[PDB]
Amino acid sequence: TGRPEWIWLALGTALMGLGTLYFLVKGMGVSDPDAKKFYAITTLVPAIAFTMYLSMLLGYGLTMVPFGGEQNPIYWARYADWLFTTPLLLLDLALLVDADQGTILALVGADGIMIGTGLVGALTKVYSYRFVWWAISTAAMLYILYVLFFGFSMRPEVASTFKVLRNVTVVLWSAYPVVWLIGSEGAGIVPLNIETLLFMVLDVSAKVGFGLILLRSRAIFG
Amino acid sequence: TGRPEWIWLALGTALMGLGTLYFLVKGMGVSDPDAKKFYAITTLVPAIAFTMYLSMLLGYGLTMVPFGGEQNPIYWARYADWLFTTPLLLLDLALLVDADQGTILALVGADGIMIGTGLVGALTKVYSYRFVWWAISTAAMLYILYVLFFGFSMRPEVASTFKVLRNVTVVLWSAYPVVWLIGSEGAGIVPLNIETLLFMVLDVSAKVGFGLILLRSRAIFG
Amino acid sequence: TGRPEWIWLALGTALMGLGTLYFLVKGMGVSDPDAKKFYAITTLVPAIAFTMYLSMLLGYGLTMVPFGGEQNPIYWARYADWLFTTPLLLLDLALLVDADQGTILALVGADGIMIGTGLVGALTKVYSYRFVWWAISTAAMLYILYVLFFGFSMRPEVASTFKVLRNVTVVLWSAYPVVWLIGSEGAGIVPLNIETLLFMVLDVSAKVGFGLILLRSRAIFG
Ligand SMILES: *C/C=C(C)/C=C/C=C(C)/C=C/C1=C(C)CCCC1(C)C
Ligand SMILES: *C/C=C(C)/C=C/C=C(C)/C=C/C1=C(C)CCCC1(C)C
Ligand SMILES: *C/C=C(C)/C=C/C=C(C)/C=C/C1=C(C)CCCC1(C)C
Repeated sequence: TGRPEWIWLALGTALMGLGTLYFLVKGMGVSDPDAKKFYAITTLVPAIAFTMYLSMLLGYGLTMVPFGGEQNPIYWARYADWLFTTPLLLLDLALLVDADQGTILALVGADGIMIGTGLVGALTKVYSYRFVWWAISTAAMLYILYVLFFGFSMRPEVASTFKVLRNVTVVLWSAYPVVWLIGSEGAGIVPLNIETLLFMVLDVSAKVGFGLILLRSRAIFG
Repeated sequence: TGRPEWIWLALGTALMGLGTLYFLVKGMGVSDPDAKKFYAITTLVPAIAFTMYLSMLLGYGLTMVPFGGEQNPIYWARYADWLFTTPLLLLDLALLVDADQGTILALVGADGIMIGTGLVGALTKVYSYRFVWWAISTAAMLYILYVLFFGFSMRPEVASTFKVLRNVTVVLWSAYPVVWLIGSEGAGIVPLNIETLLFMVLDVSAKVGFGLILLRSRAIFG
Repeated sequence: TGRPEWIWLALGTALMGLGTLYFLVKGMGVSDPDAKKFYAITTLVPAIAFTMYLSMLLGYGLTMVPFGGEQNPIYWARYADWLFTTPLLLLDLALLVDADQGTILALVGADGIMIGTGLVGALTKVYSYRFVWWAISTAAMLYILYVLFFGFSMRPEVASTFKVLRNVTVVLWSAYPVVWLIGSEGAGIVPLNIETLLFMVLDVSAKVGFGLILLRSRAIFG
């Protein structure tokens, strides 16, 4: 299409589609109820991302937001994705370590706040206020990372896989607020097409990369 | 009103209203926690459907979608209904057979995908792409039906009621993609008023019919 | 700002912000998984309310709804708040008394209905029909209050705290339909700025007041 970022939306669509079918095939067989849990969560994440990448690709998940006196192309479908996929990702971590329900409700709700205030910031028409919402969302993100490091003595295999995915998570998720801040939603330093490339690489790694690590682990079986 | 389909929206409103009050009365009494579960789920389904039928009846759940160069009347409130009532229906089936949580999360999330891509398809302004979303949604539907048949040795009474509702479910839910495809959201072969009649008959059967079968069964008690 | 109600939106923002940080600090320490549950729920409630008060304050959570041939300023962000915070409040009550899951699903779903039909009523452009949605929502509210009084012999300490919060809940929640009815969403008897003051006082009491009562109780510990 006439949108230079179309290629990264097409590649993301394809890669999420392929990871979904890979994980669906892979989880064929599985009878351990525990493993079943991780397969369901982990397959749903890129299936949802597939649909929202495709909706961006076809033009549906894009809207024009006037701010700084200009019509800014905002991809809102990313927040409908993340709204569901980022808690699912947290549930995978949480189940690995047998978290208490209170800690899981803390994580999912901080996550909701993170994404929803990101969305409000994305659609806010007063430029300066966009970054107030960014800050609040970032603070929710930092709470989540805090809990992942300080909020949890288990089978060695659980701990090891949990520690790797936790590290993957902090590194990748921490990049999203930066991208947003310097990209088209924020200061407009980085053009939309490079931004969309950046988010494609992060999303595939955080979903399909993460899930390959998890689902090859015997940490997921009782 | 000046909408010929108004009569089927009024009858659906009434029938869902009546089934809700019937099931509410009926579940009066119930102390078995298990039965309580099925009554809550099963009463909520047509109560939600009541509200969305009424919102269509009064004009609120209808929007104009330009496509094939025309203003197409799309009832979006059906997807707000289904978004909640179709997972609830799946939960009823799932609890009957004591499904593993992983299988329940698979079903609810495939269902979310089904309805949400149905909604995107319903509101898409590029005619051809409407049917890409239809296909993806249908494939989610076929996954759900697959799991209901191949994803689950229990008390004979559970199995029997489970098998009847499962059959009811596959037959009725399978008709929805057809109706959408030949009706006003899709190829426009069947006029909106007949379409609305068709969806009224399916919805009442899938909700109030289904629930009468379930809630008369002693399969719902421990 | 040029909106007279701005001061009560600023004070509500501040008070919800402060209660969130108070409860977050307070729950620092807590290891009892049960207590952890109540802290998560109870801290999330005013954190969510903080974000929606701030979105009203900045103008984002406000839209113009034409009815009775006039552009009525409707704060829709209250329903995005309540959609999540009112079930959370019910979950706090429900967990205190060890409710059956069927009763919890009844409460959360009646609550969803309550808020969602409130939202539909708030955005309905046919004046008379606004109050049909009000009535349906009120009837959901009365079901919830009914269940809180007649739907539940435990540790004396649980019962006592449960009875106080239950009383707090019925009194405060019952005022909301009245405010809506006489205020800008309804009959327009009470100006928007006084209405916004009223909702600020109720919300802070129902969230931050309620939570102070709960989280000082040893009813929350196993
Ligand atoms: C599947 C995609 C994932 C794991 C995406 C994660 C997204 C975030 C961690 C987003 C964070 C943001 C903030 C902390 C600040 C404001 C903007 C956001 C929403 C991009
Ligand atoms: C209470 C109403 C029920 C049980 C409705 C079920 C609706 C479906 C099974 C819808 C399926 C659709 C597709 C598979 C394709 C695209 C359009 C839909 C959403 C009508
Ligand atoms: C945190 C805020 C709380 C506890 C707010 C509760 C709101 C209600 C109980 C709202 C009830 C309403 C009706 C019963 C009728 C129509 C309008 C509503 C949504 C204001």
